[PDB]
Amino acid sequence: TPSHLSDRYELGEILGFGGMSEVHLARDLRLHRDVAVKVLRADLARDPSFYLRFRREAQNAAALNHPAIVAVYDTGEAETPAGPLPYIVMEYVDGVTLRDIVHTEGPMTPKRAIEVIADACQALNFSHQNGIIHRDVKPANIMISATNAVKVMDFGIARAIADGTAQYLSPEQARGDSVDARSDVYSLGCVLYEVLTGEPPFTGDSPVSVAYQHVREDPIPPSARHEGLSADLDAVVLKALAKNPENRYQTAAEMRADLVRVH
Ligand SMILES: O=C1c2c(O)ccc(O)c2C(=O)c2c(NCCNCCO)ccc(NCCNCCO)c21
Repeated sequence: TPSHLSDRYELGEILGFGGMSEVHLARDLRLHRDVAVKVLRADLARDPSFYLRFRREAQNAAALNHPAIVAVYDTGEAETPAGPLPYIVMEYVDGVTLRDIVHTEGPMTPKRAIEVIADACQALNFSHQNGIIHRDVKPANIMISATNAVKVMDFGIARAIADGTAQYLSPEQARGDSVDARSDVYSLGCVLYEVLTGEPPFTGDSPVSVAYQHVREDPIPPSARHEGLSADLDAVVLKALAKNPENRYQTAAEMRADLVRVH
């Protein structure tokens, strides 16, 4: 890919990938600031379905603004020698992902863990509040800023009400049905489990055996996986992870409430 988009954004190294598109650290030359930028593969960008999805991503993202959700500052399409390339300019987050943090620290203190998710809930509730389901909650999509903020990201597959991996899927995603706020709650639960125990709820030889685990197995109570985890907190995690949406928290707000009640 080229080094300068539109004359304005000078792409640097690769921060991560949001499904098949590269996310870059770049510098906005008009505003003297570091910003992160997502660039549709290029091949990808000739397919409508993706062009659309991608345009829609930006608009979905941009159309919500909250300090615990990454901001969008801009989208365009650069006309390069390698053709047209739509992109999205987003608030940069100098930090690490929950993934990374769990992988290097091990689990985090319960105290820490509670607030961190607590925050995630507001973010996600705000999104729901605004008619956006994220559909893709997992450690690799939540960040801790250098200033210790929480930033939820990758509205890559988030759906308005306009109308890969294994272990952070909701059962209804698994069976392949309509998903909603609850599905996000569940995904979030998984993430909570992950952070508290150093371990995800379920693991397998491939996506499919984990998918079944989501649908079939009870989760090991966290306390069992790792001492110094409160009985009160156990039942919290496990509610988010209720197999039936009905038995889950009905919104992020409800979940958060309970979390704040145990911290
Ligand atoms: O920093 C971002 C980032 C950003 O600052 C602004 C917008 C973004 O979309 C990202 C970003 O996506 C990102 C990373 N990608 C996560 C890909 N999702 C996991 C697959 O579903 C993965 C990592 C990542 N930054 C942390 C890099 N530190 C770890 C070693 O470099 C970011």
